[PDB]
Amino acid sequence: MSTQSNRNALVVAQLKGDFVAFLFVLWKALNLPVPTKCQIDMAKVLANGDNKKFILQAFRGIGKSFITCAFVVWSLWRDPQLKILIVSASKERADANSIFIKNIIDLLPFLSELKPRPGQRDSVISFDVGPANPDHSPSVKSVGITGQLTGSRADIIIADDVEIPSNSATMGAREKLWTLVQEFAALLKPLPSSRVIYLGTPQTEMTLYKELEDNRGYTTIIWPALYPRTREENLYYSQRLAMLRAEYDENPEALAGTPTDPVRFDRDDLRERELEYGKAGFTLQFMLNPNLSDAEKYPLRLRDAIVAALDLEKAMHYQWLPNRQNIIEDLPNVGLKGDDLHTYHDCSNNSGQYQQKILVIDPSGRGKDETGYAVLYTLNGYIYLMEAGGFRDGYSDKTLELLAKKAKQWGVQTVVYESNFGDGMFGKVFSPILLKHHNCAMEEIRARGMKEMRICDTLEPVMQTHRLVIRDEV
Amino acid sequence: MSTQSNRNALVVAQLKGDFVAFLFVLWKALNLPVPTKCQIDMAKVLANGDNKKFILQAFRGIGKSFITCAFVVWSLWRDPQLKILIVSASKERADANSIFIKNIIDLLPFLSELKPRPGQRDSVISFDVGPANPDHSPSVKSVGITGQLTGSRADIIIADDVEIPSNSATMGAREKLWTLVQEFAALLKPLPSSRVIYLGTPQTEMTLYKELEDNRGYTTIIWPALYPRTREENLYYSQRLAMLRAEYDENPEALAGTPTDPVRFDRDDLRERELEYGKAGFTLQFMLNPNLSDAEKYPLRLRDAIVAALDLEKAMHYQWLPNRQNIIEDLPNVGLKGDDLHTYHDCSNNSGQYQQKILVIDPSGRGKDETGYAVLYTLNGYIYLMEAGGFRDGYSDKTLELLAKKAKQWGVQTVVYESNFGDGMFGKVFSPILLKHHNCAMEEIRARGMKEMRICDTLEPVMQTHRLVIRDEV
Repeated sequence: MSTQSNRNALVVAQLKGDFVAFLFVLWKALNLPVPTKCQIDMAKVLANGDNKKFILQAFRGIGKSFITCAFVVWSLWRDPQLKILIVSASKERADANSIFIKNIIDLLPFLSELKPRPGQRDSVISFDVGPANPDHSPSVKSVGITGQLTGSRADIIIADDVEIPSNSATMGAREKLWTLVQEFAALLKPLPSSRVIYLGTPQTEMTLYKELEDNRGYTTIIWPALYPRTREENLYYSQRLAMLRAEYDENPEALAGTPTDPVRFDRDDLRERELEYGKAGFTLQFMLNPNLSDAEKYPLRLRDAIVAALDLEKAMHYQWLPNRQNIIEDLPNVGLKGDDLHTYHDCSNNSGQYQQKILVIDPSGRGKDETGYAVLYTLNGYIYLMEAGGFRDGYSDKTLELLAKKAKQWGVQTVVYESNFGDGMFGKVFSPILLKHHNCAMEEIRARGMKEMRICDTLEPVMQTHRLVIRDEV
Repeated sequence: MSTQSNRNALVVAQLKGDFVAFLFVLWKALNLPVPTKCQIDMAKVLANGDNKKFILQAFRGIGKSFITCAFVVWSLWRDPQLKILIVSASKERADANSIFIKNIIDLLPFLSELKPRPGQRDSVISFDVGPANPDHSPSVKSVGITGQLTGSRADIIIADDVEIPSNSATMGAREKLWTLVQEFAALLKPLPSSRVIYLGTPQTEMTLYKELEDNRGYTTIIWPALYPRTREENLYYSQRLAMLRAEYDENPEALAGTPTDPVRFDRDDLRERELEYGKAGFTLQFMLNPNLSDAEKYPLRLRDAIVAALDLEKAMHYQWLPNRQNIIEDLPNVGLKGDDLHTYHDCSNNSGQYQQKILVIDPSGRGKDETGYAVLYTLNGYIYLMEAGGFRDGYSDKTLELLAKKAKQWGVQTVVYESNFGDGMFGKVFSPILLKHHNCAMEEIRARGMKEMRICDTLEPVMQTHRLVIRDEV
């Protein structure tokens, strides 16, 4: 039984965390820690099974340390007779983190508890020093670069409040070899958990903004905000209000302090994917649309190559079809179809086709959503309209498969580049207005309350398509 | 037992040499010869398992004969009922060599000792004459060309003090057929050990300089110097000083005599790979580098092909990125990145990429060292930055595999040619200054004490790449 249970905890962190990690209460004695949805999400994200490198952009006044401690415990307690854990922090701050990890360890049952060799010996700063084997060492990040290089067979690095470590660039550079091509690859094959976990609240457009952006440009992990603490979701009268805790917290303080403390927003910038510095320069071309939702910016020309992207409307929002002049070095948007009048799942393929045909048999890349897959078939070369210029990443998927997060991520990342470096020129008014509100929805981007992102999202498909080798001359 | 031990000695020369080769001392009787690290290295290098043709550039006052004798013994004693051994030498000198080989043979136990048919009979100059079968014949090299041609079923040729044999060109030409395409190939298949071993101290830029250079241009074998005699490493007070033996030896004589006797340096030349005759003509273009370590000599031009080589810094030294204009018949160096500020294993790939992209999507050949393999991945077409112009010799190795000595050897050899024949033009000041000190580190080249070779070593990658067929139009 013991072997099965130990192994169970070993590869199911959530179960281990919910069952064995305790706090010792004064009224109820040793009780189970009541994990929160954000903490549970964070535990899953930090595991050998999933990735290796994780970065959290969290707000302040979230009991993050409670989870970080449970993870670090779980790591050392279930390591394959191996592994050194070190943290980078300017304080005593890293000592506080390991204290909590020790608070977790000390409450474990015998069978899950490895024997303790060292434990804050000499009033440090360290547990399980020397072979035993796993260890956790609290370190100042200000010293290390020294801490990173000096470590012998490092397995995990946790970096507390990474955004508030001054002169981090050298310490960060020291980290690169430890993770990036890389003893990390070699240790991961051995099943060496560890790994790099960074968690902290933002601090302007410093080094961390670069870390978060590079991560978010590729993935959408991870960020929780004041709302993650569900106790705040109930007012003084003990009724759910999703509203007053925020009002009360805004008062007895400041709005500038509330974004600083409970929002994890970066200072010197809005959320928007496209910088306002660029959204201000963007001019449009006003045009009167057809009976359908077509806006013609520049008419089709013979011997010009066009590309079309289509983000169909599942139900809420609109169908968005951009047509982009691909001929020259600078891609211009020459025509857009924007409509929510399509009550029929059914008459769009023909309507879209005449614009695709109008633009020199324009190849089209359709977002494969419920309606998408759909419209795919009707305008397929084989399905109904026999249109031979429908782009597909596979034969099962007659367009852009939206499975796996990455396509949208890099599609947004390439979007940003294309629009900002002025490789792609947008003419549609409603286009740029959607960009105005297509901002951070950590860990991705979306349209804020009461706005649509249909136009922007179908340009995201173009952005993703932009990366593709086949696109390098459709 | 005897069969196993005999066979053991047969294919483990070091073991045979350490266990059975003796000297007979006056105070301790028959004792084992105490092999030295240089002698051990030399024994390994002369074996059927390894090569066939070996050349040693040794200093004088090294007991080389002690090893040469042990090898020649081992050859004849463990030949497959075969093999004639002859040496080329102007003396009685070759007679002295075989005397020592006889001194080794005579001390062997019965089971390792083959029966002696002839043994200095008629006051020669020969042992084991006629079928028996193996034999060793002391010969003057001055006569042979006669000695080489006249031999019947020669198996090994050892050439004593090859650098001091006058009118060797004819004797050398006689040797060519015996080794080079070649009865040697045919005898090696039979398991015929032998083979050609040349050992001697240098004597200016004669025929031997050509032999050593041709060998060193391809391989890095073999050379030991006064320091190989570890007794010299301890002073009068019997304390290790790695310093005074050399001082004492420089005194009671001359510095010109010490390079002549204990250094194995060639007279009419410095160590440098590039001749000073060429290093004097080399002009540079002074430029102010970027925030990074980029020096731009000539800006990128449309429709010009560029090549980039990158030797990453493991820890000590610098990261070196040359960019070479490959368009014309004469390759010019148009830009160099030289930095040791990269504390991050981690931000280099992006920085390098912008220069590669700046130079018309410049393909790059990265040295696969710990950091290399690394930077490889991040700028890989698949790994992180998705750069599609990263040269690789394999799919596992995303650049220049530094395994096996040969790449560096021929890379240096091609370097030398490119720079001297003026096919490659170097503009960087620090480039040519590194060449100034990139000299003989037998059997290769490196940077002498307190100098860097990062810039030169990354040009070596270009030189090796220069040979590659794929390079003949990247």
